[PDB]
Amino acid sequence: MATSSEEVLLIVKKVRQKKQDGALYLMAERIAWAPEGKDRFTISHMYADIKCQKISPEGKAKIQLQLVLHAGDTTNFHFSNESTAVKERDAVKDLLQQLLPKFKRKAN
Amino acid sequence: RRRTEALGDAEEDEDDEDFVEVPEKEGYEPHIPDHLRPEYGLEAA
Repeated sequence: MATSSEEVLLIVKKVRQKKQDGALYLMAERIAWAPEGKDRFTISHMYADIKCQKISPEGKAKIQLQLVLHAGDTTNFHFSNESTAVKERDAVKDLLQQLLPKFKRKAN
Repeated sequence: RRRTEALGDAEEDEDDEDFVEVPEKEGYEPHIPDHLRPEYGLEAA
């Protein structure tokens, strides 16, 4: 609870969540986001609570990811890391489509 | 340059629209570019 970090499979840096710079960490059973230099994740979603994901496509001034939950909930993650924005986006993206169904099993 | 310019931000909010739905893979592996298939049918010499 609070300060908890399970096996991180993907480490993405410089990720903005609603005008907040931080980092996105893909974990074995969940996805979490926390501002830079923070031990506590302000955003924590288990793949079992996510319905599908979306990505702000090429062409936008900023490449981002969107997590759509079962109730129509959405968590936006902006890859503010100029170095590997698109690259880290697709890394999180492909790994999500990979880990999402691992827990996602429902009719919604 | 850069810091000598009027480069400042405090309102660069995240786009909440224009996100292309990302489907699941389940049975997929990133792997690596394999083009060394010894099953072409010419491997007889």
